[PDB]
Amino acid sequence: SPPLSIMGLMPLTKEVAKGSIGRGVLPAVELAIEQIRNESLLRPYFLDLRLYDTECDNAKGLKAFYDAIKYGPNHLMVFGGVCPSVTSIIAESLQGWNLVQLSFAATTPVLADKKKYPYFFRTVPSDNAVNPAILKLLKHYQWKRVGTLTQDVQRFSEVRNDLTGVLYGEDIEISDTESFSNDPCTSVKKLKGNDVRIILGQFDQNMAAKVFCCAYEENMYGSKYQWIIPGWYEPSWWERKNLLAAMEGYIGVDFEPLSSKQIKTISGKTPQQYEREYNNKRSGVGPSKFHGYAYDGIWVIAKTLQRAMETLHASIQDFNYTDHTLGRIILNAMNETNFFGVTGQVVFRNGERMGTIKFTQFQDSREVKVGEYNAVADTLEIINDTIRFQGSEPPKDKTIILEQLRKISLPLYSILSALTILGMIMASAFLFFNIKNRNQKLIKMSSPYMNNLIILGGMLSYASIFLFGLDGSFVSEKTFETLCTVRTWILTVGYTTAFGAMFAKTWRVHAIFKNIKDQKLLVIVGGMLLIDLCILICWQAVDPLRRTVEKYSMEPDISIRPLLEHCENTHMTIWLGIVYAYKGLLMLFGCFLAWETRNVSIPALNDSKYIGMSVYNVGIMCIIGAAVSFLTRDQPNVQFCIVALVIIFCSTITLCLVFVPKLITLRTN
Amino acid sequence: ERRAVYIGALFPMSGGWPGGQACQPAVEMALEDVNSRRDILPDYELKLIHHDSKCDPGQATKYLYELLYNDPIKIILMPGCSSVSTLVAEAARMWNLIVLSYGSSSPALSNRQRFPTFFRTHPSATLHNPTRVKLFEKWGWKKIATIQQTTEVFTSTLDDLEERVKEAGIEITFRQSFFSDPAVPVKNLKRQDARIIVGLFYETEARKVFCEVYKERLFGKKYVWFLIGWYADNWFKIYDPSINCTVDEMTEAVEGHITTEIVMLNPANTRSISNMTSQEFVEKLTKRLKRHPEETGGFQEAPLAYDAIWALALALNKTSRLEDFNYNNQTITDQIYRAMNSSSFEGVSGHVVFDASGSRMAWTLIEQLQGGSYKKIGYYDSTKDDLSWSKTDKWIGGSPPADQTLVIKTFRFLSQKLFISVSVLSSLGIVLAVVCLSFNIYNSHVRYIQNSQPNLNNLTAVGCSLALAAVFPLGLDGYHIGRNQFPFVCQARLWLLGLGFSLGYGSMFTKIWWVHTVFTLEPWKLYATVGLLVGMDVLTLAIWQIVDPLHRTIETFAKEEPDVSILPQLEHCSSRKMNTWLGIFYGYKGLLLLLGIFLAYETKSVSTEKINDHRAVGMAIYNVAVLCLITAPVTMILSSQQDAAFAFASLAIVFSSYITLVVLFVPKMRRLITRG
Ligand SMILES: *[C@@H]1O[C@H](CO)[C@@H](O)[C@H](O[C@@H]2O[C@H](CO)[C@@H](O)[C@H](O)[C@H]2NC(C)=O)[C@H]1NC(C)=O
Ligand SMILES: *[C@@H]1O[C@H](CO)[C@@H](O[C@@H]2O[C@H](CO)[C@@H](O)[C@H](O)[C@H]2NC(C)=O)[C@H](O)[C@H]1NC(C)=O
Ligand SMILES: C[C@H](NC[C@H](O)CP(=O)(O)Cc1ccccc1)c1ccc(Cl)c(Cl)c1
Ligand SMILES: *[C@@H]1O[C@H](CO)[C@@H](O)[C@H](O)[C@H]1NC(C)=O
Ligand SMILES: *[C@@H]1O[C@H](CO)[C@@H](O)[C@H](O)[C@H]1NC(C)=O
Ligand SMILES: [Mg+2]
Repeated sequence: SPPLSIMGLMPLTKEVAKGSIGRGVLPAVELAIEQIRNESLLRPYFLDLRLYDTECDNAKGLKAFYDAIKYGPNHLMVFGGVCPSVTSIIAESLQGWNLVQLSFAATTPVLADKKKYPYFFRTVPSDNAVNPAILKLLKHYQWKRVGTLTQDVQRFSEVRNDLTGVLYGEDIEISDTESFSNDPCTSVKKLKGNDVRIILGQFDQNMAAKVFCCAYEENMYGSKYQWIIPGWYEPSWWERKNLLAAMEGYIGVDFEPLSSKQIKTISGKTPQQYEREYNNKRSGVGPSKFHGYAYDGIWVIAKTLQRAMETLHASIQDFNYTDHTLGRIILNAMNETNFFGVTGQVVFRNGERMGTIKFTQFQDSREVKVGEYNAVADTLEIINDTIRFQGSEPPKDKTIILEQLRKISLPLYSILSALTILGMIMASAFLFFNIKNRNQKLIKMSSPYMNNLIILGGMLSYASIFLFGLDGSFVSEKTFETLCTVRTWILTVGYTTAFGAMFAKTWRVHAIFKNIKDQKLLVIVGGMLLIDLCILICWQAVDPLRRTVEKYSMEPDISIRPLLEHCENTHMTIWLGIVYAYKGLLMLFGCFLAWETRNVSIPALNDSKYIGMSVYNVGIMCIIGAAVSFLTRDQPNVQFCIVALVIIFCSTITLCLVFVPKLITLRTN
Repeated sequence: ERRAVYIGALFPMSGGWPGGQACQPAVEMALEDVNSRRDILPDYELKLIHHDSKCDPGQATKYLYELLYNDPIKIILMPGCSSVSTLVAEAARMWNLIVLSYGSSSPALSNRQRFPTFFRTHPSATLHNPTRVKLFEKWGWKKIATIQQTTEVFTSTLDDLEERVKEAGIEITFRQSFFSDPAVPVKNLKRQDARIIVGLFYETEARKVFCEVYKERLFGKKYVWFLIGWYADNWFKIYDPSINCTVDEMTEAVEGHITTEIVMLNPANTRSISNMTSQEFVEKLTKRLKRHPEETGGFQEAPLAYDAIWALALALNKTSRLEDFNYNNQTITDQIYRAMNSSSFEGVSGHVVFDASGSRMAWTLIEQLQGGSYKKIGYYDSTKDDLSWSKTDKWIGGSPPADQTLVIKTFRFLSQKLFISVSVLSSLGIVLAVVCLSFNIYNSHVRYIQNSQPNLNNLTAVGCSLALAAVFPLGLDGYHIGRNQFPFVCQARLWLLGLGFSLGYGSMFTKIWWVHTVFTLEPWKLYATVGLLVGMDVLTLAIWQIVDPLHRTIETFAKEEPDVSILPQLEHCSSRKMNTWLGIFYGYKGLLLLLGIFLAYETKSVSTEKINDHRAVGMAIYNVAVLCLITAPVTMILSSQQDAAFAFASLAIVFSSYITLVVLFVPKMRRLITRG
């Protein structure tokens, strides 16, 4: 019968390393042709396939094409082309000879430019079909942040530049982007610094091991990091321990060589029957993962040739290459094909095919399949009980921030507030005892009111300790901003009055020793009080102290950043220095007089020695307190307790040393 | 009869470079002129078969089939463009052919592992870079920046430029690319303040990027732009409906921009092999066109088509043998390769010689824009490192700028007159001190002086004298010292002042101390009290100088302006953590200085023997304390200034010394002189 001829271009030799792709698919073509012939679908005509080698060389490829055009018979189509350097040359020279091409192994995106390559169709999906799957893997698991690593080659840039274009409508946002050529570890470090947990890699076999090693060296792996990389590598490419620990947990992506679904296809078989037929047809020839596409190519070419032969009869053996109408007919016939095949259902959205992508995961020995994403339906399917994580929750692209206050714990605040009452009760008792004996000779000899002033000062100082503690969520936020002022006022007055009296008495003594009475002491104490009153008024009226918050720590699974509050103002160094200097100078002056007058004295005043001891004690106590304050401001709990102890001892030993003898003297006499 | 010889050619007539409108007639004329003469090829005629290609590789392979498998048999193939020459040069290896292209300017065709039978006349685009760097060197530039539209030619060009510039002690800074968005890449130049710029792109990219420039104000006197020259004059006075700027706004943005170029026509009027002059050739082929030579295409490239078909005949004459050429044998082609590899002669374009990679070398030309018109500046021949300037360049600032603003460091000093008077007063002070010491030591046997401690007074005088002397090294800095003899001054200052102050105050305090004590006086005890304080002071000073010495410390404050920036640097003779030492030494002295005043305010009226001058000592102690107290904080707070921190510390010492030495020593003279 009259034959219909077809051209074939593929490597066949053994020196070329890609000859395997031309030897591991011919059995499928033989099977398909045998079936087409037996079924008798082209009644008068039959097919006749012709083989031509290229060696995957630009020159060695053109010469074969040309020789075929000259010697060989009148061809009608071109079938094949695995190497991208020669097929990209041949695909542009078809509008002149009026031919059509069908490639099943070229996965380059350039061939999608339908301005230069209008007569090019293929089945195998391109490498720019992985991103619409990565997208719906991100959405499903609620991820937003990403880190992309690009290698400096056009193969990978051709998709790195297509990824950024599909995320426009979506909400994902590119956080970082690092590129490298030979040294990936600098980029790995620049990424680990940005604190990212999502990585989208694009690199070849070796650079994978390189980046894994340098990431382990950078500690960029664990239950808080996710890996995404290609998955078309060869098994056992790792051909140490540490490396395998940084690799596990990565997801690879490829295209599905052969569907698993069981359904009746157009050849009256099923994907599981054809697999056995093929594995039994080839004995020595090794396996290639492209046969499912050749088998479908044969059937699509037959179907379209028939559908075109139909329209031709209503108007094929002498087709000189100057036939434009026939070429247009065949082209418009190929755009209307849809059926079911071992690989799935075949459709053509502007040459490019709409097929199925598949994910895979590595679990300590090899990659295992997980999910299949079907492009023509936009539906993602996952299987459970096979995917796993390092943690029990889907990691996220962020870190949790916590704000602990460090406030007091109140195991001892109550204890101290209670101990503060002993002093108050003792002071009340002593004041009453002194008020009761206001007529005896002992109470009449010593100063009448100076002791009362001292006791009042002590009680006022005692209140200050109560005011110190309230902080760290004890009171409303609007209260802390109003307690510092009253606190400092109270403490100032309390320290002022008592020491004013304890100093005026020694002054009167020293003056009498060298050369009304009760009035001059009150006057000088009032003046000392006036100084501090004016100072405090000026401050409270100019710039009060406001509550400021400080954050300083990093305690790591959410990170916690603690916060604290400080009642300060900007200009604190001058204020503090002046106040401290003024009080220290007064204390030293008072202390010197007492030492000078240790033995000498004036009659009608029996409390000279004891008041001197009190002055010494108060001076040392205040010095220690002030020193401790500057040293332990970070730790708030210990400072509070030590300051409270200091205040208690200072304000209690004084009274216990002044009144006690005057009391036991009456108790005994 | 003459045995014929055919060749094949592909001429473009439409596309991105229609260079066949004017390169076909030239080669036809060459063929007829070389066939007329009977001195080159006697019995071998030449003929040509030409096809069209439109400068796209889709038609080219179809026509190459139509031209390589149908008789007759061809020998030499001539492709025009750079997108259909690559193809044929890759493919011809299997047919054993030679290719000679007259219009391809791509640096990738210079390889010899893929293209082993390729020759051309149009030089490459890697021939501007030697000129560029030999010109940078001439004007001392070491920091460059560049931007490039996206394409293979420009990428390879910039790569070669980087390789050539990274081998003569120069460094590159920035490389920004684009396709049609020149906004952000030109805006990101000001962010780095780049001034020397080389720009590689087509005309429209220019008319756009330059409006962007004018908007961003990237031009002036500190900006130099390098460009490429084949743009047509008047390329900025043309309407641009896709542009907002105007003509006069842009004509001020492209002022004074260099531009190189390659020259194809012999600028001289010397004759050549064919006995022809450039003027006798231009008009000769202009009498053979349809449109005008300003509206046609590929006119300035014809000389390279003429000067090529002559090389072929020259190298084919030697071989003389050709009627039997099959596409399989590879000996005839090797002979022709050896013949073409040894070419040297003169043509309408000059001396043509092929380098190792097929290409040829030529002279290049330089220009510059001077008022809406280009004005030549010089030529260059990269074969003999030659050059030919003209002394016609121009600059706005009478000279060309440099890569970056240089910073000059300045040093501040004192007035140089406030020091002389203050260093003079010290001499008077020391004279008074010596006079008083002499007056007190002369009389040494009277009871009036035996009562009041003479030794203590003398010690006070010695201390004051040392303090007065210590003032000299305090102002000596800069004009009167270098970087080597600097540390010798600080030690002087310290060891003089910290000695004199204490050596005086020791007596001036211990006297009142023992007085007030007895007021609540063996001579031996008094010496121990004084010696103790000085002994303590030396300990602190020695421990400071041992475990913490002072060498130097510069201070760099704000950089004032004058294209030169000046940053002034100070010079503090300091150390590490001096605040603590100064605080210690100031407090430990303020204690005594504030205690003695009270002690004196106490023993105001007490009377004793050998304690007569106690009131005078009290007055002296009153003045010293106030002066020292005021001066120390002020000096500490004014460490930045240089004049104030000298007055407030040089007056407060001479005043104290004088008021001290003219109080407890004046009455002695006023009395012993009036009473003999
Ligand atoms: C090629 O086949 C595709 C897939 O069916 C088809 O989209 C192209 O045109 C379809 O043509 C229809 C008219 O025949 C039109 O109604 C439809 O809108 C259009 N497809 C889309 C997505 O718009 C076909 N082109 C041809 C046959 O020239
Ligand atoms: C090259 O051309 C020049 C001038 O075009 C020739 O010299 C002219 O030669 C002709 C010969 O017919 C003489 O009659 C004229 O007198 C010459 N003119 C001048 C100005 O010298 C020269 O002979 C040519 N050389 C060749 C043909 O080899
Ligand atoms: C001097 C140079 N010679 C021309 C190359 O020979 C053509 P090319 O293929 O090497 C690069 C190319 C250039 C333009 C358009 C398509 C391609 C030249 C370049 C541009 C122009 Cl506009 C002109 Cl007039 C001349
Ligand atoms: C051509 O070759 C012949 C013989 O070798 C020689 O005499 C003649 O000079 C050559 N022509 C040229 C132009 O060199
Ligand atoms: C011819 O070319 C070869 C390399 O292609 C070179 O070694 C040789 O020097 C060339 N001949 C001459 C005369 O330069
Ligand atoms: Mg020009």
